[PDB]
Amino acid sequence: ATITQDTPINQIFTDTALAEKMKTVLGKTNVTDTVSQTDLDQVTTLQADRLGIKSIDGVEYLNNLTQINFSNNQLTDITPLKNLTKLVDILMNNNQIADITPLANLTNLTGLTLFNNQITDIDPLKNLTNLNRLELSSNTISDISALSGLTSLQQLSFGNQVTDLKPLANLTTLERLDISSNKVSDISVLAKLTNLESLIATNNQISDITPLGILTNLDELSLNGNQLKDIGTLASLTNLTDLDLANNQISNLAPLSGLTKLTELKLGANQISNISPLAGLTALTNLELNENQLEDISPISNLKNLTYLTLYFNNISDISPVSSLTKLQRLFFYNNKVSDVSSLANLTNINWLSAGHNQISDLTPLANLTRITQLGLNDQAWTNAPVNYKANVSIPNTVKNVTGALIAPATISDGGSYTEPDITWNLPSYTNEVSYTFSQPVTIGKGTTTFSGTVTQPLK
Amino acid sequence: GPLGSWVIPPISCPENEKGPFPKNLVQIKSNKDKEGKVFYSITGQGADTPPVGVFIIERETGWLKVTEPLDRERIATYTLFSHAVSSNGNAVEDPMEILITVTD
Ligand SMILES: [Ca+2]
Ligand SMILES: [Ca+2]
Ligand SMILES: [Cl-]
Ligand SMILES: [Cl-]
Ligand SMILES: [Cl-]
Repeated sequence: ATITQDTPINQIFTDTALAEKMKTVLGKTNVTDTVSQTDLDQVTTLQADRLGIKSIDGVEYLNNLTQINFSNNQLTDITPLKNLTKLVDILMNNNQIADITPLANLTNLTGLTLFNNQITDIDPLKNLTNLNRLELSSNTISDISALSGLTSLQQLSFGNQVTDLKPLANLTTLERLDISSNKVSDISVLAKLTNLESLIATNNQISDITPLGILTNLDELSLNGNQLKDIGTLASLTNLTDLDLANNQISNLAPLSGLTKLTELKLGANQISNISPLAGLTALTNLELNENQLEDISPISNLKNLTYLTLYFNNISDISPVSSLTKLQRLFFYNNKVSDVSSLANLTNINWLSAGHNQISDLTPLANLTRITQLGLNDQAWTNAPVNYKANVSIPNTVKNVTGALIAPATISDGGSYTEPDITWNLPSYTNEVSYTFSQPVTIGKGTTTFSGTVTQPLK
Repeated sequence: GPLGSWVIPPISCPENEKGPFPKNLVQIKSNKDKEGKVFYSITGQGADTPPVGVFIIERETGWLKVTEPLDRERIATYTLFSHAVSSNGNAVEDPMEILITVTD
């Protein structure tokens, strides 16, 4: 492809957006300005991402291009790439591309980014054997046999309908693999990828991770959202620093005890009741333990570097083990059984405090946590010890705001009444319990919430 | 208050990262997912205004991802908003402002 005499730019590049861009690249003032093949031959790279381009008609004339970025456009047909064989890097994510046949003879490509398109057939990739980076996630690929001869691949991502990973067997140069959101259950082929440093495989149907045993260069592993229980194999992976095992069925954490390089550990939504194995993981900065079976969290006090900790949806009554963790900035324990928050006064760096659906009655210990920017104290509940029935039974209100003032009840059951500090009833007949509610907006530092709850008072 | 049932860690991305892209940064979550499916989106410069799509979020999982290598000396910080909606289109949280800091 060569233009023969001087040609308007906007007769070479028919797409309106692309001709404007090329006018700039070629240093012309109007898109009707003339250029010759001389001029087009000088263009060796092109950053034309995010420009609303629908057609790349005309790029075939840019014979000397080595690097292009057409990502974030509206491309469908990419036929004009077919003979640009000096291309070494293509960035073309976030388009509407379905047919990549035009890439089949671009054998000098080392980088091809094609994620978030509508690709199903990657057969045209099979002879692109110099590829070291290939991104193909957010597509609808089911069959990766075309990848089997890409033995220089270092970084690789694909999706979203793949079951069979057998084609990866000879890709032993692989260092970083992302197979998230496919249909994968069998990762036995991954055993052959001994140079793997990072494996991201979230949201599959993996239950057997024994293939990971000899992948000892792994430093990042994500298996969020699979069907793991037995994680014994992980004790081999002593170079791990970032491990995500959330949304699984794990209970025994002993295999993690020696992974002392770990700085991030996600274990939310599992079956954990014993966190003694984590007590030696003192480099941890982020730990997620939400949606487990925890009561005794005393071994968390060892984790002095934590800045982010989740504990929401467990059965925790004693929060005081976190009170040692002075670097903490965000702490989440919604839906537990905590009443005494006094130990939290020691968390002087805290910015997010999420403590709804506990048994918190008294905010005074929190009063000096003025770095707070987000706060949650909604929907506390507790049941007082029984008191003796009397027709005129009365109890003190115990709900205290951060200022120390009692919060007047919002509602009181059975027509009862408040005169600070006492709630008083007038019961004609015996009743099994009475109750009251409170609801009070409050701000500590900059964080704002409604401190609310329901207090139940059983009567003897 | 604004916290609502958001659960979000601080977000930091080194510049000049290696692929494959898109790369997970953090998983944004609302605990409102305990009473029905929640669908996530983001807005702001770098998400839905220029430069569009540097940051994206997977609408069903809440995974916030970066789609390309960053350059701290070009733009060191981005301000995004996370949104959470029900199947029926209704907001189940107030938009949360998220700082993304680009590091060394
Ligand atoms: Ca959850
Ligand atoms: Ca830089
Ligand atoms: Cl350019
Ligand atoms: Cl989780
Ligand atoms: Cl909360």
